[PDB]
Amino acid sequence: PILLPGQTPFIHSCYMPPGDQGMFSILNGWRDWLISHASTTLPPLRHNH
Amino acid sequence: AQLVQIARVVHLSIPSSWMTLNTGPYIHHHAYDFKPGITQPSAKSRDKSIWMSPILKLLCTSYAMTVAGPVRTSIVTEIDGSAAALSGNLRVWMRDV
Amino acid sequence: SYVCNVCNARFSTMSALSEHLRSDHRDDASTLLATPMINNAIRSFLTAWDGIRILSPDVS
Amino acid sequence: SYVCNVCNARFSTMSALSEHLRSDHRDDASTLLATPMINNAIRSFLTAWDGIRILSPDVS
Amino acid sequence: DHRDDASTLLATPMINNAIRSFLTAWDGIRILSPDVS
Amino acid sequence: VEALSTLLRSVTPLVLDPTVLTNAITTISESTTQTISPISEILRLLQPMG
Amino acid sequence: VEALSTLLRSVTPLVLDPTVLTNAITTISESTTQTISPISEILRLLQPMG
Ligand SMILES: [Zn+2]
Ligand SMILES: [Zn+2]
Repeated sequence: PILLPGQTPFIHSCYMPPGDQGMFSILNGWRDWLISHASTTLPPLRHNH
Repeated sequence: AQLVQIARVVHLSIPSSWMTLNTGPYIHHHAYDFKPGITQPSAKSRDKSIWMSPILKLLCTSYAMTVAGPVRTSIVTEIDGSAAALSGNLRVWMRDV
Repeated sequence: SYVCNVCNARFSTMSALSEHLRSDHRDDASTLLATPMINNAIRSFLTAWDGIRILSPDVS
Repeated sequence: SYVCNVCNARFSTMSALSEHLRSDHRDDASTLLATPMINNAIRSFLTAWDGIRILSPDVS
Repeated sequence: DHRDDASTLLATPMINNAIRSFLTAWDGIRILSPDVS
Repeated sequence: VEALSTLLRSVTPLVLDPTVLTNAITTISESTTQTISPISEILRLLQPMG
Repeated sequence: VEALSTLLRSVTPLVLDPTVLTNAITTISESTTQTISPISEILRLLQPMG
């Protein structure tokens, strides 16, 4: 991806692996922003994850 | 068995784009699955490390290769669940398929 | 301003909220005392013996 | 508009935000920010590069 | 707050599998009912 | 007997804390490679029937 | 007391580096199969407010 919401463009290298690995790596970097942002924007879910 | 040989058991493979790079030694002795001074003890793989460590190393190096810029050392810092729980679920899935 | 969802405190920057979420409503430190294979047994034991709970010094 | 999720300042363009991140938060370690860390890694990269030629200079 | 976060396999499957198979194999040896007897 | 038992419980300075026993037991280290762990065993036994 | 303490900290060649202790400690080898690692505990004791 070129730019994710909350990030800065052009931070992902072309050597990013396809498939689940690419997904995991992206989410791993994107983790904290997603968690914090979700808390502000949405009500909490009903039981722990 | 080699790192990739065992890691492929869960379909963790090397991207074709990497085939032109000398990734061997990095995966061997640069992707710390358990650095003593950094990792939380909850993530200690214990005896199953014989087949757990390659998986973690593959995940680590994949994330490191994802970001732009120079290659940096990759370190597992924490598993939300215990490493034992992770290994148990993996064994279940391995048995399922 | 940015807010929590558990204690619902408010923060002036998203970064401050993130670290709070990583520190307050996380797991306790006492969980790290032992292996999960024991901690589950410990939890079962305490739950089993909850009937021995000491009464408050008001009903007595 | 865009917000610097650390100092909570607002910016009209991603360019202005990026310049602010590179300039202001040059040494911060907040996980919400990536680019300062990479730039820091690059600085380490250069220092290693010095270690190379310092014991292997170039002759005419 | 928690519902099932403590749930895993909680015993060695190899032992249980060996035990379970053994009991099933020798299940035919079991006793007769007094009615049948 | 029940009435007297309740009275004794109502007025006494003694307090029972199961945690103290767990803390003492869990201080002991042992290999995780054994098939049988006594610590888990005793904790399972200690529980009250009924 | 605060005044003198700040004055002392202002002018002093002495430098306190917590890393040196952790490095000296963490590098000790140990078996990973034990249920209690003293290294983790002692780290957990002096780590708070580091
Ligand atoms: Zn909160
Ligand atoms: Zn800022």
